[PDB]
Amino acid sequence: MADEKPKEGVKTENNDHINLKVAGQDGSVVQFKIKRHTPLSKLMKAYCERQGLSMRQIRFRFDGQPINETDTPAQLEMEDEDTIDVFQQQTGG
Repeated sequence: MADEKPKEGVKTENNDHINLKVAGQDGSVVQFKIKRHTPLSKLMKAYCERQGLSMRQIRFRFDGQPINETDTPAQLEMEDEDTIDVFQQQTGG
């Protein structure tokens, strides 16, 4: 209900929104629906929060290059239903 649509009457998002999927070392993949101009950081942090991972423990990577919260999906010119590579950067103690 309100978790997907506001109390407003006429509203729509025909914007260019793409689906991004992220794959971890475990083989666990999560799918997200965000806008091309929307920071992927949202889905990235959402991934670790739901998966039980830390940003200091893992890292996202696309097009071979590492992803940051300062990166947007439109910069990498990625398409919907593409896959993100996550790896464990756990080093310390």
